[PDB]
Amino acid sequence: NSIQIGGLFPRGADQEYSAFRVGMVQFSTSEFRLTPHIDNLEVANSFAVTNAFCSQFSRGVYAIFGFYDKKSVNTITSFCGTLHVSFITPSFPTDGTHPFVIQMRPDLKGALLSLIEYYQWDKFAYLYDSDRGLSTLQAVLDSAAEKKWQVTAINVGNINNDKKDETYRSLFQDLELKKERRVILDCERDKVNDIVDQVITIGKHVKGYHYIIANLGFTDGDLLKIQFGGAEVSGFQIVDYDDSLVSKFIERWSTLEEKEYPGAHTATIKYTSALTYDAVQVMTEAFRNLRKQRIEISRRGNAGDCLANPAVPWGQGVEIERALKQVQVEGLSGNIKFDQNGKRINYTINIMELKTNGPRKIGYWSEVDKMVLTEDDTSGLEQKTVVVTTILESPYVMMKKNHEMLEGNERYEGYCVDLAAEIAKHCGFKYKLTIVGDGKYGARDADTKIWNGMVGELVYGKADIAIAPLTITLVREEVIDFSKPFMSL
Amino acid sequence: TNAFCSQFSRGVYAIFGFYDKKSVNTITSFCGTLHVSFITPSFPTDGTHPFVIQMRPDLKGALLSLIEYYQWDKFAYLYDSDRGLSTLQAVLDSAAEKKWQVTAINVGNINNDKKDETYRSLFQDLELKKERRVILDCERDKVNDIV
Amino acid sequence: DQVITIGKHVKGYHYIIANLGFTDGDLLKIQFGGAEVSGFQIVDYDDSL
Ligand SMILES: O=c1[nH]c2cc(C(F)(F)F)c(N3CCOCC3)cc2n(CP(=O)(O)O)c1=O
Repeated sequence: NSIQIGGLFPRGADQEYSAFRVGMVQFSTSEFRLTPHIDNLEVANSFAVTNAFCSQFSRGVYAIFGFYDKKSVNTITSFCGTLHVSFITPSFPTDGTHPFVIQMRPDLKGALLSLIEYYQWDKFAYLYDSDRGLSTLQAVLDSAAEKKWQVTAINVGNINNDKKDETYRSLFQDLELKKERRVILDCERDKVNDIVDQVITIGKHVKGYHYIIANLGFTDGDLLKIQFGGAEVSGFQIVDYDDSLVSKFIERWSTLEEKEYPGAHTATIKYTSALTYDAVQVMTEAFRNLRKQRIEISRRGNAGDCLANPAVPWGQGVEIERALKQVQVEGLSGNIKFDQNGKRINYTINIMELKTNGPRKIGYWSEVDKMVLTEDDTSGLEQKTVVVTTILESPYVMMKKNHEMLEGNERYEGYCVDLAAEIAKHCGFKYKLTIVGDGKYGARDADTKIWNGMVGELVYGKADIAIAPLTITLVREEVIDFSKPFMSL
Repeated sequence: TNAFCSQFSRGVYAIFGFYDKKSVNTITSFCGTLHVSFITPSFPTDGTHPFVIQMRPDLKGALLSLIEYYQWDKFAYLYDSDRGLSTLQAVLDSAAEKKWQVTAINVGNINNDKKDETYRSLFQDLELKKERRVILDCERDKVNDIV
Repeated sequence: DQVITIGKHVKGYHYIIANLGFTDGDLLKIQFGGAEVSGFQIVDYDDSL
C-alpha cells in the first residue's frame, strides 16, 4: 500500500521543497509510495506548528518531515515524544536526547573546535546569530576556558533591515580598536552574505584578516566577492561535489526548469536541500525495511485528537522510530547512519578553504578520527634553501660544546657562523652549513686540473656560497667570484 | 498546550501561571494569537510579546551596574539555561564594549550523580586564571548546590 | 569596481579622478574603506542657478 507522511515546510523553502519532490520521484518504487500531505507555515510560530502538527496527526500519517526554529523546536520535540510520531528534519540538531526526532543535520561543534586549534587561534571574535539554539556559542565558551581562548561574542542577529549598514560598519570599528583580525561567522547564508558585503565595503577583506564561516554550506554564499582581496576565509562542506553520487545528482538537478522546480536550474545545491533529498532516501529505505521484516502496521480508524485527555501512545510508533534509525544509506551528505537518539554518527565534514582559484578542500573532520588533513600540502612551494660551505678553523667555524646533542646549524659556532647569519639576514635566504669534505681551501692539480676544497665545491656544483677564511687569489677568481674582503690580513 | 486549551475551552478571562525556557514560546504564541492574556511571575521574555503581563521586573541592568560598581574586569559567569540566555548575552555584549574578560560556564547540564566530580572540574578551569570573582546566574536550588 | 574587489580602497591609497565629473560615478562604493579619493567638479550643486 502507499504510506501517508507529512511535511512542515517554511514559507520560503522553495529549493528545499523542490529537492523534496526530486527525491520523491527518484526513490519511489512500485511496492510502496510515500504519498505526502504538505503544509506550508512559518516555523517561528508555535501556534502554527501546533495547529499544523494536529492536522497531520488527525489525517493519519506515519512520520512527519519538517523544519523547526528556536521557537518551535520544543513544540516539535514534545509532541513527537508524547504522541510517538517520528519527526525527520534538516534543521539544527537539538541540544538533548529527544526521542522520536531523527536529525539529518550532522553537527559542527566538534569540527569548528578542531579548526580553531588547527589555525592555533587564541584571540578571536565570534559573531553569532541566535537563529538555531545558541549551542555553538556555548560550546566555544565552554572550551575557551581550557584552551586559553579570548573570545569576543557579538550578537549580530537582532539587526533590522533599515539600520543594517549602520550597525555593521559601527560593529567592525569596535573590533578594529581591539585589533581583531580573526572572526567566526556563526550565521546562515542570508546573514553571512550581509556581513561579507560589509567587510568588503569597509575594507576588511584584505590580508591580515581570517574568517571562518561556521555553516555546513561554505560554497553556498557568494564567495567570489571576497575571493580576491587577501583575506583567508575557511569553512565546512557536507556536500562534496567531487563524488560520483553528487555529480550524478547535479546532472539531473541542473537540467530542471525553474517553473516546476524553483531554485533548481544550477550546479550547487544548498545543504538544507541536500538533506531534504537525503531524508526521502532515509524514510523510503526505512519503510522498505518495515514491510520487509513483516512488521505490518495500520494507523487507526480515527487517530483521535492530538490534545486528547489522556493522550495515548500507539505501539506501532516505536517500531517506525527504530526502523528510521537503522538506516545505513549513502546520500548527498555522505554516510547516513544515526545513533539511538536520532543524531548522525560516522559522518564526514570537508574542511574547505577559499583560494583565488576557488574553494579548496584542505582536509576533513570525522567524529572518530579528528580533523584529518588531506594530500594537497605537498604542492605549496618552499623557500629554496642555500647550501653554504665552511671549514674547521678556530675561531672562524668551530664545533660547539656538545656536537651530537645539537642538530643542524646549531652544531657550529665561530666568526664565520655569525657572519653567515648576517649575510642571510640582509640578502634574505635560509642556509644550511656544510663542512667541506676534503677539509681544504681549494687548489688545482697540475695533472687533473681539478679544484679541491671549498673552491671545487663551487666550481663543480656542490655548493652555492663559501663563507670562510678563503684568500682572494688570482688563480681562484678566474674560476669563482669573491666579494670585497671582509677581513684584511 | 493541553492545559492552556482546557482553560480556553472553559472560557477564562485571563491566565495566571508560570513558564520555562521550553514553554515560553508556547505561551507567548497562543496568548498572542487567541488573546488570552498571561500574567506571570516567570522570567521576562526576550522580546516584545503581546498579551503577556510580566510580574518579574528585570535584572540585566541592575547586574551590569553592580559589576561596574565593584570595578570588575575579569570574572567568571556561571549560568544555568532555564531563564533563557538573555543575561549571558547582556554581559557578553557589555564585555566587548567595556573590555571585560568573562569566563562563561554552563553549570546547568550537570546531573546529581556527577556533581562532586564535574564541580571539581569546574573550579579547576577557574584556577587556570585564579578566578576570584564569580557571578552565579542560577536559581535558588542550583545556587545552593554551588554554595 | 576592481580596486574594491582586490582590496585597494583601504587606507594608504590615494586616488585622483581626472574628470570634471567627480560626483557622477558611484562614489558610495569607495566612500568607506579608508582610501582618499579626490576630484574636480564644474557643476556646483550649492549654487542658486
Ligand atoms: O685560502 C686560504 N685560506 C687560508 C686560511 C688560513 C687561516 F689562517 F686559517 F684562515 C690558513 N691557515 C694558516 C695558519 O694555519 C692554519 C691554516 C690557510 C689558508 N690557506 C692555505 P695557505 O695560505 O697556502 O697556507 C688558503 O689557501
